[PDB]
Amino acid sequence: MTRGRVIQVMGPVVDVKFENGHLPAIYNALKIQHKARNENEVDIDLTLEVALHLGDDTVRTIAMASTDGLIRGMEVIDTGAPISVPVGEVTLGRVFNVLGEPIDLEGDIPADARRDPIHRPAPKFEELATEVEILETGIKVVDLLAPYIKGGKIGLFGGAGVGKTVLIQELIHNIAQEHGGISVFAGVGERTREGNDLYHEMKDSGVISKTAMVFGQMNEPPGARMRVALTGLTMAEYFRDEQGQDVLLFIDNIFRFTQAGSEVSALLGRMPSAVGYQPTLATEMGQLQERITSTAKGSITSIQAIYVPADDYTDPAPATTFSHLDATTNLERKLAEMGIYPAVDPLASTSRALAPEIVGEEHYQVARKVQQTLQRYKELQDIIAILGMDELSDEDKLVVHRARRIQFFLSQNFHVAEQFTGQPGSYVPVKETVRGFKEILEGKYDHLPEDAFRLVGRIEEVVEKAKAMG
Amino acid sequence: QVSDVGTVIQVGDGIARAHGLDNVMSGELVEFANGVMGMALNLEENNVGIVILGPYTGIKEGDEVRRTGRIMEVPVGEALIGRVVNPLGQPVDGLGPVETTETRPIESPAPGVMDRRSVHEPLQTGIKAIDALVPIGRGQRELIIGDRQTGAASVAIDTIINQKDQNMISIYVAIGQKESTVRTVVETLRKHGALDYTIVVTASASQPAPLLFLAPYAGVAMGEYFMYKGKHVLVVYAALSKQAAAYRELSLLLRRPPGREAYPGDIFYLHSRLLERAAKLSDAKGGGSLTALPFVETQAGDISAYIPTNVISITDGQIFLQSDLFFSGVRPAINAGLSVSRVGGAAQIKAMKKVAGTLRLDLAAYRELEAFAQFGSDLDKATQAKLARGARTVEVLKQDLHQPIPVEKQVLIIYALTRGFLDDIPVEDVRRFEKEFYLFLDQNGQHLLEHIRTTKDLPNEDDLNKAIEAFKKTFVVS
Amino acid sequence: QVSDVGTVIQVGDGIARAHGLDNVMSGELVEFANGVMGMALNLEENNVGIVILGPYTGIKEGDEVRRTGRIMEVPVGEALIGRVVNPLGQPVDGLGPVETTETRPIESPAPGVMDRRSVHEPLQTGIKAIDALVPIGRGQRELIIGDRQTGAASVAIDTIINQKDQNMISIYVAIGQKESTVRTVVETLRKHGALDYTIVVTASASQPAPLLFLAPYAGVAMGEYFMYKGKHVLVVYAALSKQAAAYRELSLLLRRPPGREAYPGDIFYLHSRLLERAAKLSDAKGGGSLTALPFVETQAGDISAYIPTNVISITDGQIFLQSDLFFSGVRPAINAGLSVSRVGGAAQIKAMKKVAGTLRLDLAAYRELEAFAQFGSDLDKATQAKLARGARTVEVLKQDLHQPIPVEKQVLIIYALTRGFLDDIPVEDVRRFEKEFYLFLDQNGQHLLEHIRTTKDLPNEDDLNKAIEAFKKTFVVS
Repeated sequence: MTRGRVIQVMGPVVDVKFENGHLPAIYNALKIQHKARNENEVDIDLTLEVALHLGDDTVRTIAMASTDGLIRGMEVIDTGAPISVPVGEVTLGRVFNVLGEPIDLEGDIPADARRDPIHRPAPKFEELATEVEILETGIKVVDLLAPYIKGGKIGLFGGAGVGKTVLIQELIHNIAQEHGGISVFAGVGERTREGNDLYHEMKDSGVISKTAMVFGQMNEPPGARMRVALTGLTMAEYFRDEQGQDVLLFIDNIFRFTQAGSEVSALLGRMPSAVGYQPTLATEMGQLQERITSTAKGSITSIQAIYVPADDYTDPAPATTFSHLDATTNLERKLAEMGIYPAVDPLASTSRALAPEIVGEEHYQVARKVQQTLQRYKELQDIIAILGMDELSDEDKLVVHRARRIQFFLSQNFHVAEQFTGQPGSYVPVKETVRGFKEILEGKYDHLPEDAFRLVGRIEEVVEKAKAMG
Repeated sequence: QVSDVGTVIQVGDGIARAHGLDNVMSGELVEFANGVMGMALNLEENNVGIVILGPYTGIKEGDEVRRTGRIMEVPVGEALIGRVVNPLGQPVDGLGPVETTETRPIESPAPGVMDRRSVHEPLQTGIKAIDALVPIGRGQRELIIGDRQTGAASVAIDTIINQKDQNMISIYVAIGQKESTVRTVVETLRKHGALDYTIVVTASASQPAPLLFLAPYAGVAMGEYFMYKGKHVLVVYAALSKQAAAYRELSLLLRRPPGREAYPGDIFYLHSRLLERAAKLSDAKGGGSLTALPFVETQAGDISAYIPTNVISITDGQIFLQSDLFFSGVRPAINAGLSVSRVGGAAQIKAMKKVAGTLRLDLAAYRELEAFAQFGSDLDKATQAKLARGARTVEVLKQDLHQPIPVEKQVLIIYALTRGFLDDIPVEDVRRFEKEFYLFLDQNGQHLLEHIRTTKDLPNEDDLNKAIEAFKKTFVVS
Repeated sequence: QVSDVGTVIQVGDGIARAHGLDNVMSGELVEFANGVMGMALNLEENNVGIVILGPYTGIKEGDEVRRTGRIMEVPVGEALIGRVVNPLGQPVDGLGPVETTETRPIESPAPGVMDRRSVHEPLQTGIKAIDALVPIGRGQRELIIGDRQTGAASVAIDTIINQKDQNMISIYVAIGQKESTVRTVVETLRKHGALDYTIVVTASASQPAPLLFLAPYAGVAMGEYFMYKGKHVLVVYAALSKQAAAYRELSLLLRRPPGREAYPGDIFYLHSRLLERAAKLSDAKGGGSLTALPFVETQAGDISAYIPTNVISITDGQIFLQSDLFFSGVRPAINAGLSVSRVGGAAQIKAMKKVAGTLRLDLAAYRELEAFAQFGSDLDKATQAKLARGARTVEVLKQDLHQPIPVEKQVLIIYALTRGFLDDIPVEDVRRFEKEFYLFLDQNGQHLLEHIRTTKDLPNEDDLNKAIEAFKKTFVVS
């Protein structure tokens, strides 16, 4: 029967015993609710997930919270299914922990709401899309140099104080406005105060009206710090399937997900792999990433922040992550200091979509020309800073002029920054931005001052602003 | 209580442990109540160590395990061509079931020392750089090693496409690749029309480590059927690195002691047992063949790593791809410094052999003239001519995506490059020159193309020269 | 049925295994037969792994073990101020017992993400370098990492003393320090008169491992009381590395499976659970705050070790101390090149914010050109100006021990240095210049000091320039 009792407690790992022939299947969830029968006890409410069968009708589980106060002999209730999380429009604008219980003070979800299992087989071979598509985000730099693929994974590098949150907000807002697609944020292993500040920022900017957030704090046990990513993904899958609309999924940190996996595996007791990581690192990463695909009637595109340990690009976790990535954008302090936003690197960033078979020969040629011009400008800057522009020939002076114009034109205004500037922002289509960049390359607008290329977006706004100062 | 049918005890991380099954043999196939197949590895005194080939979520302690009476088998047949199957041989593309009648054991002895024979026939890979510097025979086991995002998969698809008319079956085995990537690959193969003579075996990342580990053996077992019947086969493993990772995970789960870089000591045997089945049989055995082109993924271009060393020891030769030249959009560098085909050379036809030597010398010279020699204009001896000719060679060595060049046009363009006919046209027009050159040969060079196709030897040098000169006259410089 | 009693089975190295105690809870408090306290860690099917909290030489196998029913708890209250207490809550300095009337569990949930508010108030340490470059705001957990003999305890003591006037209550937690050093620290604190608002928690190196493991938790639990009463608390740990060592030893003794560097699997969980209880509560909770300044020691500046890496990832920023600079003589030898504080910017008053940036850029520019100083061939107008400015700024940034500087005088001297007014004073007299300037400001700058104190804003620039000009005129060059 469903009733089972505890026999062993070792830190976060707990063991249960059931009547023979009624053992729960793997990955199920066990609920423990107890009332203090006397003063030598403490009320406990804990949820465990089943991991291993040790035989003898015993089960080895791991905990999702503190295990203090546990007594050998408490009743254990089996739910019969993996962790269930509410899905639907009710999730939007709320903050959940790993178990689907709201963290904010808006109230509890009604019990009748539809819920879905966390663990789920990946979509079959048949349902996948047969061709590649380009996600038009409306941010000039990314849709020019490093395009995003519908259903692909995108890596995002950069430290603190660089505008990463601003870029996230702008991406969410643009995607919502121009595609009717919701977005989901999953803070795997975040700092609590940073998460709180991000929540406040999003609420003030008003983006939060079309998003759902899941937070796993760094003070949580490894079980929760592993399952938060999966619960976010299963939140997004409902919108992909039932609604049939393109969705955005963010992951605050995936290296911490791998680290939590390693810690839980060490607790379970398996021998460590190469650098102490769990042996099952590759398959765990696969079972996570393989559900972020693009099917015949929807798509999920993922923006994942990566922190490299000890700055080693050959470490097993960065290697395993990079085995899946489709594109990379890099955020740079120097571009931050200059009055340029979103301060994304135009050279370090790269993509797989940058091919004539996908974006088109014209787009590819314009992008390559911009790349080489910027590289040449970077080469000349070092000598020019000591020698002055005098030694520069006429052709190199023209190159420097065009490179400065291009580099300044790469910046853009944001709907987010309205609260601090008043500029209504812009959403620049791919065709318009590539045409404008080609025309600027042709030298048609070389007579304008460089500052006319600052924070406009579309090419028409450039001439309008230039006329504005006259 | 009859003990010819087992009973589960422990389940965890894809490894069960059944109790009973007295008449089971090591390596037999066992099927659970759910319908999931299983391997039997260890036959201990009481229990039996079972490895699960599939989803182990649904199998619970106390379930019943049945015997099948067959060792590890895979369905093989002519009906399998054009399909996409998992390593167990079950279709995954829909399109109905598969009608197969014969099977072959996964583990089979490789051909003996007397059975093999020296390889002497070419394998037209449709890539000019490969067919010029690193030729591949029809019995070789050539490694293709490089970093990620270096067009290695692209090379695989071109190699498979180019066999449209050489009456050769082919098999593409993908290990640990993304399902979306596999779907796009299947789609482009169907678009170019190669699905009439190919078979794809897939094992994505979500699939369990046992399947990842078993896929290549299934692929080569499928190949061996045609190989022994007497045809010619080409097999392209995708990521032996990921297969090794899966085997390492399986070993560490089975509580075996690791070695260097946590790899168990059995990894070399695991790779050798797989690769050693690729050999060219004698005429007495049937005249078959089986060539393999496994890939390996490196980090930061480091050959010193354990798996690269093992595979380079097993293989006949390696083809290195350089990451830095991939940025310039070129087909990634076929680095002639480290590339070598020890078995090859005897496979090349004499027509292309007559020129491969001067291409190798020219490329060596141009690559040896580094940026220090490129600097300044003090290099006024024959070094300027060497640099110009080397630039011509480098420009002509590039290729487009999914554009196989037949060997006849390959040798024609390469001869025209060597004999000075390209020393005048600026390096920016060489590609259009090549294109119009192919068009000119298509419209007029039927005699030359037929002679090359029939005799595998160069035509009259004078006739070839005069045709090239006529094309030069009819050409227009931009 | 033995329910609240049990018998010992094994003893040794502070680890005891008892039989019985079936109704014990994990993490409970257990009293032995002779009065030694103990906490139960592991609950197995037949034995209860107990950890001994004192001199364990007096326990023989067969001893009676009793139950208390109380989860681990520490005394807390206002009576603890000005006492030296071991983690268990007992005084080690004589002077009678304590009068704590309320206790709380050492393990409590951290404040939720909906009860926290962005940090917006300064924490005045009184050290010019850190206060100008890497500011600390109340509610921030900032890590001070440095090698041995680099004045870490010096900085800790200055920032503890400097809180004399403000409303802060400071708690100093000593882990693994020598009892002699602890005694001297207590004496210097008493001499400076800080003992009227501070509590010292000590766990010497001679104490058993569990006390070292428990000290930080006892400190944090003591602080949380004044948290939730509505005050502001500052807490300092010296050796998170030594606490990790003690926990590793305990886990290894209790036969728990090891991980990296033989550390147990949950060391990161331990550190995060300890540190995440430091936050700035929202106004609904009363407005309390608790800032933590853990210390980590690296051998030869190896920040690549497991514990330093984990603490760096957990905390909000690093303050680097340089052994070479400390040996050269620079006090406190802050490596401003690598130190970072993500909270900074909003943690400084406006008066200091208006001046910090220029000095920061000046230091950044000078730091990269330190090799130019060997030769006078330097371009004088830019490079030599940068060298002179950098030398002057460094000489200003030097400081002595146990003399905190008020923020008004700090910003005064920083403004004077930034505005170029010190380019004339010889670099070997700047310290005397600074002391005399402080004396002169105390003489007649009281109006500017009061304005800065009451508005957090810069005074009138004209009057400030007039005053500094007057002092410059009245100064004598040596």
